[PDB]
Amino acid sequence: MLMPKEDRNKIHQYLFQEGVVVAKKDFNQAKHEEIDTKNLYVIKALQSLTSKGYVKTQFSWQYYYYTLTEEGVEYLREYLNLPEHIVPATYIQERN
Amino acid sequence: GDDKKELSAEKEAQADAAAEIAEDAAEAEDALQDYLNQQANNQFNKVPEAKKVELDA
Amino acid sequence: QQQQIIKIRITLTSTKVKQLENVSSNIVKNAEQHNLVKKGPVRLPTKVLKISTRKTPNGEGSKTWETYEMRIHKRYIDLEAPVQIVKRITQITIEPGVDVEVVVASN
Amino acid sequence: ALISKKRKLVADGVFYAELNEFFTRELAEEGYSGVEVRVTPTKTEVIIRATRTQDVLGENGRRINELTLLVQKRFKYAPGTIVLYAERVQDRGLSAVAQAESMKFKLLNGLAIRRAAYGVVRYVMESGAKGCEVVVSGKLRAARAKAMKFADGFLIHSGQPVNDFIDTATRHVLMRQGVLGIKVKIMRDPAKSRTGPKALPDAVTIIEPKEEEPILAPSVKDY
Amino acid sequence: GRVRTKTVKRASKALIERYYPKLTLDFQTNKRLCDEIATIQSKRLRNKIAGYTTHLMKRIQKGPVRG
RNA sequence: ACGGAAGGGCACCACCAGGAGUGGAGCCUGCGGCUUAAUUUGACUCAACACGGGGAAACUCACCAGGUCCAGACACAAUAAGGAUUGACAGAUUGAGAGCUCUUUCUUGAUUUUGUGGGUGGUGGUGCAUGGCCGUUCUUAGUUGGUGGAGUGAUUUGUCUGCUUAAUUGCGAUAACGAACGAGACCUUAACCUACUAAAUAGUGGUGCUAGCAUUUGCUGGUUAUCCACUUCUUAGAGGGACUAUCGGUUUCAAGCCGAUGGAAGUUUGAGGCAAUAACAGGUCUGUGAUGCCCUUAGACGUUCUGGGCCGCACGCGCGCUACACUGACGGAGCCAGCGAGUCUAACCUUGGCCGAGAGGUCUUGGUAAUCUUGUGAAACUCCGUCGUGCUGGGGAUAGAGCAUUGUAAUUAUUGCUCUUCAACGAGGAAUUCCUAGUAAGCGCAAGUCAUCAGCUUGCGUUGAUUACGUCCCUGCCCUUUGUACACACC
Ligand SMILES: [Mg+2]
Ligand SMILES: [Mg+2]
Ligand SMILES: [Mg+2]
Ligand SMILES: [Mg+2]
Ligand SMILES: [Mg+2]
Ligand SMILES: [Mg+2]
Ligand SMILES: [Mg+2]
Ligand SMILES: [Mg+2]
Ligand SMILES: [Mg+2]
Ligand SMILES: [Mg+2]
Ligand SMILES: [Mg+2]
Ligand SMILES: [Mg+2]
Ligand SMILES: [Mg+2]
Ligand SMILES: [Mg+2]
Ligand SMILES: [Mg+2]
Ligand SMILES: [Mg+2]
Ligand SMILES: [Mg+2]
Ligand SMILES: [Mg+2]
Ligand SMILES: [Mg+2]
Ligand SMILES: [Mg+2]
Ligand SMILES: [Mg+2]
Ligand SMILES: [Mg+2]
Ligand SMILES: [Mg+2]
Ligand SMILES: [Mg+2]
Ligand SMILES: [Mg+2]
Ligand SMILES: [Mg+2]
Ligand SMILES: [Mg+2]
Ligand SMILES: [Mg+2]
Repeated sequence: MLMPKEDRNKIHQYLFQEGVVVAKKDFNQAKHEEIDTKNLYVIKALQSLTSKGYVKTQFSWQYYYYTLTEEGVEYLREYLNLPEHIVPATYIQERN
Repeated sequence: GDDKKELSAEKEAQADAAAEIAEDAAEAEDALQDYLNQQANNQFNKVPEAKKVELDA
Repeated sequence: QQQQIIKIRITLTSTKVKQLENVSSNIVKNAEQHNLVKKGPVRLPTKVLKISTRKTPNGEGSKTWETYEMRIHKRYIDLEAPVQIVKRITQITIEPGVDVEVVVASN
Repeated sequence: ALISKKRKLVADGVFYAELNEFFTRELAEEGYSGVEVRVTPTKTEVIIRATRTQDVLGENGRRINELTLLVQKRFKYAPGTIVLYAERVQDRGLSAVAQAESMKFKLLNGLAIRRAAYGVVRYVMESGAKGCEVVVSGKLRAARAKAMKFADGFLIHSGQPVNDFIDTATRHVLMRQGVLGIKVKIMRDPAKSRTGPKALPDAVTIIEPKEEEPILAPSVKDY
Repeated sequence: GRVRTKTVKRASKALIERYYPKLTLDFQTNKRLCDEIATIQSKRLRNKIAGYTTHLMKRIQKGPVRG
């Protein structure tokens, strides 16, 4: 799709920081809860990011549920430059 | 499937349930990476990371 | 040293009378078995929700209809206990299916 | 907040329905078999009745993490306020659902139609069922649709006991030619019922007397 | 119509077959018997049963009944 | 399985004895037809036609007249940092304050572009490729196995002349005995509990406080807590109750059926929910991010935006609504229901107070509700009048002028009110539907839809009949018997 690198990074960042993403199937939502960009930006960014492996997509009652893979983790590892043993939400919180 | 082979269904179908009690009886005993991301954008938050000067006329 | 008469009303609302009557008398006798002052389970009109629809996905056929319904049961019990037994009575006595709502106040 | 118990109690049903939906997709290959969500002081507890919780959990506890996060993000729960717990289920032999997606993941696994279903019926019966029934509607290898019944032992079809004793589930298996309908019926032995009536309303047992040795002229005992 | 089903008359039969000492021409007490003396499942079907074990009990007094 | 063979049955989707009608009229509404830029489409005997919850002003939306966008993943190639690509002010252009496009010349920074391959969306096709769901057969009573009897065998007997039942419901007959699915049981609802547990979100009596009338004590109110007490009414928990009981007639003195007495209740107690095996090329790809394959895929069958259209009117058909009056219209006046529903990250149900003939407005207010709207003071209906049989004061179609409400938008007139205009229709041919007791018919309500709109539907309660309580004549279907050269089963 056609989108500024700003809005690009914000997603990709968010995906690494979280590992998981959700987004109702609506386009023209201007900005969606959490990630500060166009809703349409989220979905077609992920969807791209998916069809190259990297992330699992799921649908159900109008909402898109995104799972990052492992090979994707390595890819976000690149696009953000960050070193191995970085993050993802693959930690077990405090003692939670 | 034709009824000309239906004996060999029930048999092969039985053994399927045989192995499905094997797997479920064998399942009646059977047999770090730190840093984070909001803590590394605040860790590598020390400067030397930009530049700013302009505006004239 | 704490405690004081706090004048309490517990609404109990659910859709499964067995659990709901369970939790209702269970609360009424457990809190009574240690002596209080109350108005026992006040059953309000079991009200019923209705959805009335055609069976057919499309339009064809004789016009069979088929109303579903959902039974909502709600109950309140008026208590007067002190702070301790209150929160003792609310945190536990829980039940997967019975909405507990414990308010306060004479207003 | 601030709802009405009318719009509330319905809404909660929707929440269940949508949750159960999203799980039934995201956790097939793990024999997802239903949820139940506990509404507590502090938390909201969700119990994931799947047969295979090792693959619900994942490496040192991920996946269920992903799943929470998902479930979390969507309904706008704050971290902590929602919590998921996976739980294996006491025999899959009497869960209609368990056997449905068994078959999907049996036929789809390149396997006979007779072998698949017939095996399924036998495992369910060996699992201590009172009776079982399986139906394959759809089109298979030839282009006119046909439909087979597979059913062993005892099942009832009418009245209230329906609700109590038989467990129904359809599943849509999506193959190369077209899609089939897997449809399962498991009937649990009523004598085991635990929470309910332990017999059909047809059940009317006569208890058996005793061999009396009568006569013996009067006489009385003293104490 | 009110033709009693087989389960009714079937149970009725074998109740009268082994408990003629006990039982009467009184439905009321033949009823109370069925609680103790058998396991039914329904309040309804139990009367519907006891009622007809009472009918038979009644006519037997005036000659045999087959079965 | 079928038959344009015979024999038995079953049913107000059959008739009988009747009722209320439709068929005639005006309009409402669906279908055909025609017309049209388009008048989107499915469906056509019961089992298409107030059906797709289909009451379309935009949306919906599929149609038509035109205008934007890619939301064309990913892979390779091509281009290319000297710029692969993005955007626009004014102007022209345009329905348009769309940089659509062009003039002009800044901006942008590898996110795209061009090429193939590969996807993708699609209310595009196919319901004669399917799932799922549903309708129909079915207002039906059918289906199967154990041990035994027959048959080389498929098979059969059980599962049957009869009688009985709503029922393969039973009794009885009996090479069968004894059973299971389905029917029944069951579950929900409406009925009965001065028995049980209670209640300022339900109501009663007493007592305070208090108004009126009478006075002799009384009578009718007020008073969400001023207190005391109770659960008859109301509410919902647990129990109970009916089993066609008692007795009598009738019957193979069998199942049963009928009658009287009792009873809350005695038509499966009344009404539903569920409902075996099997069939259909029933319907639905236009509910589905259910799906095969076909088709298209940037001048798009994608999508959005602007406007029109689905309502278009010589006419054929169907469900309805309002009527033709005096068992009435009108006008005051009495004044009585039950199922429902309602506002949070909000503008729902609305009491009350003013203003206005009205529709409505405006100020407030209660309610997330047994607490407030609401006792939903609803409608028929009951009463005292005015009209007097005259297309009349029955009837209110068509039409004019005005004021309001919903909505971004009301013209092809969304609805509401007022004045006026005052049609057809004098009980409706051949035909044909629905119906057996709180039912029919009359009557209004609430809920679905819903911004606004019900002449529809789903339930609800109010007033409350006549005539059956039978048959097999018509119709419809079931069961035997029988024929068959059918078995893809008379399409
Ligand atoms: Mg049954
Ligand atoms: Mg039944
Ligand atoms: Mg007649
Ligand atoms: Mg007539
Ligand atoms: Mg119709
Ligand atoms: Mg349009
Ligand atoms: Mg391309
Ligand atoms: Mg191509
Ligand atoms: Mg589609
Ligand atoms: Mg079809
Ligand atoms: Mg179909
Ligand atoms: Mg067609
Ligand atoms: Mg009838
Ligand atoms: Mg033999
Ligand atoms: Mg036969
Ligand atoms: Mg009472
Ligand atoms: Mg009487
Ligand atoms: Mg066809
Ligand atoms: Mg469909
Ligand atoms: Mg139309
Ligand atoms: Mg009047
Ligand atoms: Mg005025
Ligand atoms: Mg308020
Ligand atoms: Mg008039
Ligand atoms: Mg006139
Ligand atoms: Mg309305
Ligand atoms: Mg309609
Ligand atoms: Mg023959």
